[PDB]
Amino acid sequence: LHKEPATLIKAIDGDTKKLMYKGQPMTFRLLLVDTPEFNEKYGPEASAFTKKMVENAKKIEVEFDKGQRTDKYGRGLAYIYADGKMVNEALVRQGLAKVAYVYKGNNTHEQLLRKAEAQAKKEKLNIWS
Ligand SMILES: Cc1cn([C@H]2C[C@H](OP(=O)(O)O)[C@@H](COP(=O)(O)O)O2)c(=O)[nH]c1=O
Ligand SMILES: [Ca+2]
Repeated sequence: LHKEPATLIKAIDGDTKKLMYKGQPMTFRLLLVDTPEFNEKYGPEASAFTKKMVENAKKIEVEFDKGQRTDKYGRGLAYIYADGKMVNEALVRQGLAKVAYVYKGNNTHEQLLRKAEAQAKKEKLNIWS
């Protein structure tokens, strides 16, 4: 896989944001995770964690996987990096997302993310508390 440039347009919630990619505005949905909706427990915390991570970053990058690049709602499906740290992994490691929506052939980082989830769970963090 490879990282490609993007810039933040606006934070939306724990697992979606609006980025400019190849010069076009798109909503991206993070691969292999599920944050709580804003109206659910830990939803505001997840939203704030993602927002801080992407707004504070000097460099946002998108990494598509091997399969589908857009979902049925037209959202980009990617791993999103902030100054080289993966947002997807960071949410999982903090107990603010569950590993989820693991579809065959867009699951390159599945094992990395499940390792993070195990650690968050051992620590009883947030969703696992
Ligand atoms: C993360 C992801 C979600 N989706 C679709 C599955 C779910 O369909 P349904 O809307 O029919 O439930 C939805 C969940 O996204 P959200 O968690 O953002 O709601 O997005 C994909 O198709 N591919 C993906 O990789
Ligand atoms: Ca969600």
